[PDB]
Order: sequence, then C-alpha cells, then structure tokens
Amino acid sequence: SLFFKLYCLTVMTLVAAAYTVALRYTRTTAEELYFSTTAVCITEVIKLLISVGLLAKETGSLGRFKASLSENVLGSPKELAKLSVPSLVYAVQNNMAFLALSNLDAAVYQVTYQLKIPCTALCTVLMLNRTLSKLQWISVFMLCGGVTLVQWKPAQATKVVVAQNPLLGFGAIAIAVLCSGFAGVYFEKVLKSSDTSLWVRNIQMYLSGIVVTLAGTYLSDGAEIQEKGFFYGYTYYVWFVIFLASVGGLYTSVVVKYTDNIMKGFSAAAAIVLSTIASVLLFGLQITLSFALGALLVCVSIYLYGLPRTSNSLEVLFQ
Ligand SMILES: Cc1cn([C@@H]2O[C@H](COP(=O)(O)O)[C@@H](O)[C@H]2O)c(=O)nc1N
Repeated sequence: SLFFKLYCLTVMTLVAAAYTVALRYTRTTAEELYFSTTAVCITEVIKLLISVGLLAKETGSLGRFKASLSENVLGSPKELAKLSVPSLVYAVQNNMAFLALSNLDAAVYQVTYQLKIPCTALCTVLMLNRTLSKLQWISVFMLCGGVTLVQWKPAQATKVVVAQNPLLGFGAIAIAVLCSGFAGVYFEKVLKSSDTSLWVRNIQMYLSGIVVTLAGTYLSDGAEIQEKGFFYGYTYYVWFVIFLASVGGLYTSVVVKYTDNIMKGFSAAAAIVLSTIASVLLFGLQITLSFALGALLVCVSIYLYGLPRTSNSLEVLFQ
C-alpha cells in the first residue's frame, strides 16, 4: 500500500513535468508538423489497452475478465452513455492543451492552467454535494498562488521558428481550465456512485473517448490527413508525448479514486515541490526565489486544508 502511493506520485510528477515541455518541443521544432487531433485519439487507445490489461489482472482470470466485460460494457449501456460526457469534455480539453502549447511558452501555459485548481474546487462542491469551510477555500486559493509561483519561469531563450498566436493559446487554456474541473469531477461522481472497478469505469469512458477523438480528428483535419497521412510528422518525441499523456491520465484516475479531485491538486503540488527539492539535493539543480516562496505557500495551504473543520451532515454521513 505504501509503495503504490510512492510509485503513483513520482510517476505522476515526472510525467506531468516532462509532458508539457516535450509537447511544446514537438510543436515548435518540427518541419513536418503532426496533427494534434491524432495524438489525442491515440492516447485514448493506449489508455483503453492498458486499462483492459489492468482489468484482466484485477479480475484474476480470463473467465472473470470476460464476465466483467460482458456485464460492465455489453450489459451497462447507461454507464457508457453517462461517461460519454467526460469523454466529450476531455476530448476538447486534451485538444486544447496541444493548441495552447502550439502557441504559448510552456511556463506561460503552466502558470495560467493552474486556474484549474479553484475551478475544480467549485465543481466539486456543486456536483458532489460537498462543502469547503472558509479556511479550506482560503487554502485552495493559497495553493493556486503557490503553484503559480512554483511554475513561474523566464520565457524560453530559444527563438521560435513557427508562427504563434498567443491569444488563441490563452483562449485554449481558458477552455481547458473549465473542462478540467467539470470532466474530472463528473468522472469522480460516476466512480464513487458504486463499487464498480476503477478499471471498468476507465474502459467505459475510453471507449467513447476513442470514438469522439477520432470523429474530431476527422472533422478538424480529415481533408489534410487524406493528403498527408494520419501519422504525418510523427517522431520519437511525438510518441513520447502520447505515452506521457497516457500514463498521466491513468494515474489521474487512480489519484481521484484514492483521494479526490481537490486532493489531486494538493498532492500534485506537494510532489512537484518535493521532487524539485530532491533534485536540488541530488543534482545541484538551481531554483528560483519564486519557487522557494511558492513551495512555502504550497506547504501552508496543505496544512490549512487538512485542519479539522454539524452543518454538513448530509456530506459526511452518506458519502
Ligand atoms: C479522470 C480521468 C482523467 N483522465 C485524463 O487525465 C487528464 C487530467 O488532466 P487534468 O488533471 O489537468 O484535468 C486528462 O488528460 C484526461 O483525459 C483519464 O485519462 N482518465 C480518467 N479517468
């Protein structure tokens, strides 16, 4: 149990960090530029395949595996229909991430996208029948400022050789921020509404996710893809991004299961701070004054959020 939590967070933290800069890299240095829509779609395919394997391991046998697929996919059309909503919303979110990093510096993206933290807290209280004390709300905005400081970097020195539309990038992030809170909390509500396996829920969602993301690939880029090919512009780094997005999505679902969507934001900030401090001590990595102050705010916000809060009996007695 202890090791699984350590492996989930160090995987989450290395993947999320590497993901943004690697994605930015692939969008700015290529001559032949791949279709972002296709990478989002292939990510859904990989997550489905890994989730299927994890369900086989969890069920423990081919017969129990087949039985679970039959009851929970073939036999649960309403669950498939419900989870099509976050699949639609996530298809937009993940495509907006590529659009934004095509047009903005990674650090500009990272700071702005942290607005998902208060968004996700609001979605949580509105959709999950939960409350936050006034002190907890303070801690949520404190966390947001802390991670903003943690992520604040000087702009990259490399000159960009492709056209950029930063305003389009900011519009993309604004959409992604709204998507992040709504789809994550929607998935959480479905997951915690029954004892159905996490891996069943992921399979249920990725099935519609593959359909929606491929349809979006067709509608956005179908004509140019018939000309250039679906995998036009793919490189080792494009696959690296897809792999990172796949692992990151799977571990996101795990963190939501064992904690919640608000704790996800606190735990990711703690992991970024601790892994950065580890790299200072192990490798002499240099940090900024912004990071140092943000780290303290992250620490205080975690402390404040966990402090002990009658006015929420419906919350604690039934979920
Ligand atoms: C909840 C959930 C999210 N995801 C993915 O995890 C990511 C969540 O990103 P954010 O924490 O920035 O919203 C998205 O890329 C989404 O597609 C997933 O793959 N499976 C899930 N069950």
